[PDB]
Amino acid sequence: SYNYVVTAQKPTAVNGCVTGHFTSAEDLNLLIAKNTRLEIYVVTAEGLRPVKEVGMYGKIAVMELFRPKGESKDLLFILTAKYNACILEYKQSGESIDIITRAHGNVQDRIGRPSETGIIGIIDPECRMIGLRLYDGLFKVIPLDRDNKELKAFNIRLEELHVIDVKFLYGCQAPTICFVYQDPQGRHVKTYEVSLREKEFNKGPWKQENVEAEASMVIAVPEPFGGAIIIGQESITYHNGDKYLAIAPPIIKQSTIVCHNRVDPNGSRYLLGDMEGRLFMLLLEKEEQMDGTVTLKDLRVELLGETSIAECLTYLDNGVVFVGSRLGDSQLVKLNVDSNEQGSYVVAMETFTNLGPIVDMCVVDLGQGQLVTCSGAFKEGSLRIIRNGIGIHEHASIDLPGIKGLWPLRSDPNRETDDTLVLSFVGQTRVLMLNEVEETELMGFVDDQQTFFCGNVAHQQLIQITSASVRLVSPKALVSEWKEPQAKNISVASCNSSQVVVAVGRALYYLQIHPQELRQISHTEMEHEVACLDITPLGGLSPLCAIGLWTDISARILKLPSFELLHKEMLGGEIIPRSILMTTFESSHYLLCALGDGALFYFGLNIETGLLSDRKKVTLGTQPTVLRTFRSLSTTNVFACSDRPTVIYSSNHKLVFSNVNLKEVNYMCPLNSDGYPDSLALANNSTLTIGTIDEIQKLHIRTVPLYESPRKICYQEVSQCFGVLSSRIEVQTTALRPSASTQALSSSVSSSKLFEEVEVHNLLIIDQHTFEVLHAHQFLQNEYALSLVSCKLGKDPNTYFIVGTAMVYPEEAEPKQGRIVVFQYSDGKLQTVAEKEVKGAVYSMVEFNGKLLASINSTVRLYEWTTEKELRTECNHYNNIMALYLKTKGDFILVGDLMRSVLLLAYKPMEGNFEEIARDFNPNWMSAVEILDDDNFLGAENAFNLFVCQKDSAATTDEERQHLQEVGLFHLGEFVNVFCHGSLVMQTPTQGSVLFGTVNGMIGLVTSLSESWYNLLLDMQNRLNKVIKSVGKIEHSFWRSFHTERKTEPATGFIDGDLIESFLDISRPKMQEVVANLQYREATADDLIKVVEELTRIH
Amino acid sequence: ADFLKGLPVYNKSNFSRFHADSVCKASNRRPSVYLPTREYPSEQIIVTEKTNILLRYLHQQWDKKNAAK
Amino acid sequence: REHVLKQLERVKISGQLSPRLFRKLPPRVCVSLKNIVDEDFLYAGHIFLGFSKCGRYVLSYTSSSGDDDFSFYIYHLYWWEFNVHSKLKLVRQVRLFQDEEIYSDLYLTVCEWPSDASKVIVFGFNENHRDIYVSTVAVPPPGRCAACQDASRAHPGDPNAQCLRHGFMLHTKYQVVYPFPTFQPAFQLKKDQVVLLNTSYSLVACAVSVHSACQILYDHVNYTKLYYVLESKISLPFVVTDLRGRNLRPMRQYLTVEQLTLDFEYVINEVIRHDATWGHQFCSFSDYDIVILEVCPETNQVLINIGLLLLAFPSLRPKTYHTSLKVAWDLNTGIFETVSVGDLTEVKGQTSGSVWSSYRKSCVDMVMKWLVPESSGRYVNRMTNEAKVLADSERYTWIVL
Amino acid sequence: GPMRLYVGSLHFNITEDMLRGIFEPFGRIESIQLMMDSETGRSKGYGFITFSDSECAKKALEQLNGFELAGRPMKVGHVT
Ligand SMILES: Cc1ccc(NS(=O)(=O)c2cccc(C#N)c2)c2[nH]cc(C#N)c12
Ligand SMILES: [Zn+2]
Repeated sequence: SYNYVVTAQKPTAVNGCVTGHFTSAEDLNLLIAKNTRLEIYVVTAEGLRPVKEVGMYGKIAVMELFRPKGESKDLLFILTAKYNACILEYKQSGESIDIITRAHGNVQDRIGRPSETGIIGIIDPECRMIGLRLYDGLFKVIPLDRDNKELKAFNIRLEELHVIDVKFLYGCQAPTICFVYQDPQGRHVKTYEVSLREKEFNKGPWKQENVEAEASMVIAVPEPFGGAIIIGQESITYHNGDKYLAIAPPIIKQSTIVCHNRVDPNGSRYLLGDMEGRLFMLLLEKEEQMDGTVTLKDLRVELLGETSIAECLTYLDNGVVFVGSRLGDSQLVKLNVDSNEQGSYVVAMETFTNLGPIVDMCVVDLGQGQLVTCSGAFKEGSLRIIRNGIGIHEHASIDLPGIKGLWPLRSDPNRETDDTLVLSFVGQTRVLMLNEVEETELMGFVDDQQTFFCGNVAHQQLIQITSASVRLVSPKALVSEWKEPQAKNISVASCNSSQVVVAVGRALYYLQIHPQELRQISHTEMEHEVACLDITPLGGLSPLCAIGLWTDISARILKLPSFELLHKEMLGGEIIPRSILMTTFESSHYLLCALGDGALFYFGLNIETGLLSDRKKVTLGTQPTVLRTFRSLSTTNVFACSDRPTVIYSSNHKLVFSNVNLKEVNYMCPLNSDGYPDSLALANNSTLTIGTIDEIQKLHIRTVPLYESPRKICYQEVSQCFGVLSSRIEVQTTALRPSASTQALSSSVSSSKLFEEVEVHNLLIIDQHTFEVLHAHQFLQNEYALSLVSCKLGKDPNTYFIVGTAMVYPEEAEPKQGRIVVFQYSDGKLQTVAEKEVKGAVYSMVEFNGKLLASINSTVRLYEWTTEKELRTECNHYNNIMALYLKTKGDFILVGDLMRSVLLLAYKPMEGNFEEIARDFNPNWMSAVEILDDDNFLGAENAFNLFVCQKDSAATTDEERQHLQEVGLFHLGEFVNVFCHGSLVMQTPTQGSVLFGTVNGMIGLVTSLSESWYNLLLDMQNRLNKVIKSVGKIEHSFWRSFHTERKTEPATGFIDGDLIESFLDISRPKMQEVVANLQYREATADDLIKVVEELTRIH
Repeated sequence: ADFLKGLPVYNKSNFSRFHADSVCKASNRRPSVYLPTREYPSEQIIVTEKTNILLRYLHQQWDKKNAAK
Repeated sequence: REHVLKQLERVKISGQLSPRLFRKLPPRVCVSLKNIVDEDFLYAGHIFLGFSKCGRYVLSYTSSSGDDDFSFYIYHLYWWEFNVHSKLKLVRQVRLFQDEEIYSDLYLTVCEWPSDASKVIVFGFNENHRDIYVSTVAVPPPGRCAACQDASRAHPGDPNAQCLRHGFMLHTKYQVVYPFPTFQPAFQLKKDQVVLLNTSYSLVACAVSVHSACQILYDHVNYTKLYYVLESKISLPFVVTDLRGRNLRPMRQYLTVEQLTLDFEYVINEVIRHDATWGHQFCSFSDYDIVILEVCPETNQVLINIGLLLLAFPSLRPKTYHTSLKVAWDLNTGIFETVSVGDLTEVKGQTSGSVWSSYRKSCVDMVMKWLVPESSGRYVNRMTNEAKVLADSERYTWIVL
Repeated sequence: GPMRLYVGSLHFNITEDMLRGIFEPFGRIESIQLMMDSETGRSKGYGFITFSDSECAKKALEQLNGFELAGRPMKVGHVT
């Protein structure tokens, strides 16, 4: 009735990517469209530098960069699926980033009918206009003109009603479109001139030609070529009027080309991507003329190699191509001049995780719930296991007890990577070198004292601080040595590249590092014994020393070199600070201080003043924490070593904490080796581990590639494994590549006697710990597995995998034969127990009070499981068009129809048959359904909306008792494939928890509220909308309105959790402006903070 | 290889110091999220001609017919 | 070459689900009328018309006589709730064209507006005149109307006692002369809550609307707004009733009946005097045929085409010519603006018949040329059945007659 | 007596109303029947028209037959 929707994982599929100079005129930008998100990157020496991510109030359909005559940098044109048009500008003054809406408006037409091949947005190369293909029979033109307050769009009638693709041509006196269209006669290519003065078309530069029936793409070739390239199924053609050139290369005949991009600015070369993930170069052979000009001599296509299945491609720089994938992981690849041994020219540099499309999923407690998805399609198919926490990819484990410290080291000065690992023990030190394994000795370093710090310093020197002395080492030799006057022991030590501060009891001594010299600068005596030290220079000579003391349990900031106190903080308790550290996170300075009881304090720190502000406290573990900075994927983060190891990092200018999935870590240090780039070295009581850390974030994701399409998943606790339906393409049969189903330990084949490229379906049994394919059962020829359940039935104590199938024939168009199969996974093999024929496709199955509920075509059926191990029909319901989705609670059954909305059934135990309680009388093209509770039913449909249905709790008569009333509506902007009860949190302002999985790989969470909470948060929304500005000037209320072609309606009974959470990220003054007028009475900007913090804990 | 030589270079220094993680991770994936608190007024507004195509057309033709005399 | 199950796999991985992709495939469910109609109505003369756009109702009409009044016709409309295989429940029964003696069997058609499912509209047609009957009937309440409950509470009422919005009708009859104006339902009803009616001498834009504690037509010529309420010379005389048929009570919730008129003779005379290039050789005009070319339902423009027969000097003696005037008509303003004026072509020997047929062909040509397809959202639904299949908005469910 | 006429080669978008429009100015029409495709809902492109008086039907045939409508020449003939 009152629902709350929040993002648990942002969409991961790439819908579009574009390159240009957008931030500055000089820098080179990659812009990526992920549904609602626009990511802005700068190409650098190290690769991609993130600059800005923006969330649009719309699904990005068009994304083009362009530069009008009087412009210093590119402008960005965006069209959303709801026809919000904007022109955007990146602006920067000092450090402040803003995106400016140069122009905006909504381009929707009521009269218009959305086209087959969807929204197409093209810009004239001379920036004279924007052209849109939104609807069959209409071409919308937005004239681009600076000196106007109104960019008035107009429609031009288009006689060609079925347009496949359109581009603007280069090198034309008038703006000229080129397009492919379909009519009874076939496919054709035509041109028109677009005159602004006439608001009309004119005969184009050249005539019409019959083209390939499968012609699907138009490329506008730049000068000096001009003209267009038309990509077909098995043919590529160039046209420029009198010139016509066609090639039919065998290489492209196997698969369809789905995306292209220009490599060379003059259009001599293009990248092409096909459905199988093949990458081609299309070469245009230039011909120089006596006259200054150039004509196309020939066309060649060349197979470069294999990438992910690309939605879009863009060339970046220095042979680097970005592959944006919808169906698989996105990639950076290098094109080389030399092939490799396999004949491949393509080399993968980076992969980006794409969960999409999530086709199915389930929650399992592998008290923290792990989510296992069916992800991807075709060769990109995979399982993904999603957890809260951060994982270590262990590459090495070494039996070494008693480690008391850990330092990384560059032995060679010209090497910019670590080659050495120095280890500490009670009174000893050992040096280790990476090829691989095995130790050594480093000249200048002692081995018979305990190292308290060591590593690289200024002037190409090295340092080692023990309990005895400070050793400066250059050709490696001792070049300076500092000792305390009376040769007393050094007790605490800290060091940067330039400075050393060491403690001798209550004595403090400050040293500087010079060419071959350790220069004592100043000395002081502290009030109490020194507990810990730090001198990290913050944005390489610190004016500050951070110190923790015994006795008073205090943290202090001292000026260097005077040792003047700038700030004292009483931490309190009877436990000494163990570790202290100064750090930058997001150009923001902090002091971190960890107590021996497991508590951590963090302050804001001002470099100039030395002032600590905002004592915040967190609890990490029971054991004392040791803090160490590390670098991971270009960001600086702190590892907190304890019985509960943690990473500290920054999100939106605030400190975040994430659990690392290890038992215990005493000490760690970063290790940037040749063999282990940006690795980590960890030490417990007995082991030295080396490994890579997963992306520093909330979600930790594991990938299990299948190399074929997963379709359904379910868990079988008793077998301790998963059942997964999958299908592979085989060719006329013989497979394309090895995949999960062809590589099982054991395998079986259906022997049922009940009954171009082909699909071959399988049930995979997959180990829950290792994710090894233990067994694969292949179905019958032409049999498609549709549904899967794991369950016990009737009085039978066994647990089965049950599969519903459908027989699919080439010379037939809908299922009329089907089968339900009961398997038992025992002793390593899948046994067929029972088989039940049916007269159609078994779309869906659920276990239902020890019985099997199934949907077959338009029929919902309940089977009992007899003593004789057979399924026997109990009762049927036939009032459906196509029952694709089933959910049950108690005796209640929610029925999702592809075309006929939702229906609520009940099983009557005494009558032994179904009763239709109520149904939703609005047509809705369903994608997924869930039961929120007894009276509340959640549906996701085909227009990217959510809605909630209710039984009428005011129904006086029986006719009224029978309507489900649509009490919640919300435009989500995603396509939901699966709904799931569960939580990624340990586990109140919210009741219930439904996770969902989407085509774009987004994971969301729906939960319920009290009327009270809803009313508060809806008001909040409305206030947040008046304070928060939307890029493109799109209204939030418009975005979230329920939208279909039949009706448009404001969202009700749904709170945008993402909006609500963004209250924590706005400025304090703007925070207070939101809370301007409120009741509890008055404004509690801090109380609203405390409220929202609660809401963020649900995921 | 003929077709792979002379692949465009916009800045030779790009990707020079590119070293990926041992599990194919290199780029930073968490950009700061833009959340405008204040906004610059739009210079121009996009709008559609309310007039029906056929109207516009029939009006035009006649207007350039009486402009003949 | 596509199969239902291949299409569904596509859906899950692409996320593109549209009725127009399965439009390749056969109906999902066919039902036989024999199997979903009750026994009582089985021989009571029902002729089923089609499905509501929302797909929840089939509806039909009956044509019986009775009493001593043979060759004397009564017309009832009925809403049936479709529930796939189960039998059709009767939801509403309503007599059409009240107070009206119909001495001839009508061609009958029911229409739904593009984006308004609250009222439906019915047309009945057919010795050198033609009679046209038009009825606007309320649509049954979707679920449970609070106001309707009040109508069975605050008023004792009974079964079939409903509030105003969910229970009012509006009748009207007019005569029409040669050449018989065309029937253009798609245009006539393209603006919600409005029907444009060609009386031969004028075009009348009528609008009905229900409101609770403004104007659908003339906002900011011949206008005729008045109000009606519940409980017991103008362009187009009418009767406003409830479902039972009691006259509604005028006011001066509630109902709003508006009537904007466009007098053809005025328009013609003024376009000539003002805009026509040949107005100074014009004498008079004999006859005219008005055809709607477009309705722009947001801007409230109505483009019409006026075929004329007239007398003019050639440039000695006068003679009969044919021309077409094109005229826009604001509905908020009430003013019309010339859009185009044609030349005169001598009619010589061609009959009036062939002049009009020929004028209408050119109108059809023009609509067809400039015709842009619409979304399934906004089409005008037109149902008819004289003496095989009744299909849903999407043709995935069929009733086989 | 009355008179049925075949009307064929119609654009698939001509409606029953449009035929009535085009033909009716010639005389009284007893029945108009455009053959529709029971599967698709679109017209088969042909139909029959019945004029109450045959001398009318004859004029309509003369005037309309072999003349373009929607760019498709219309055929009109006598039917037994
Ligand atoms: C000339 C003409 C135009 C339109 C119709 N009928 S309609 O308004 O229902 C219609 C039909 C098809 C497309 C549209 C659209 N946009 C509208 C006509 N009926 C008889 C006619 C004659 N003479 C006539
Ligand atoms: Zn009511």
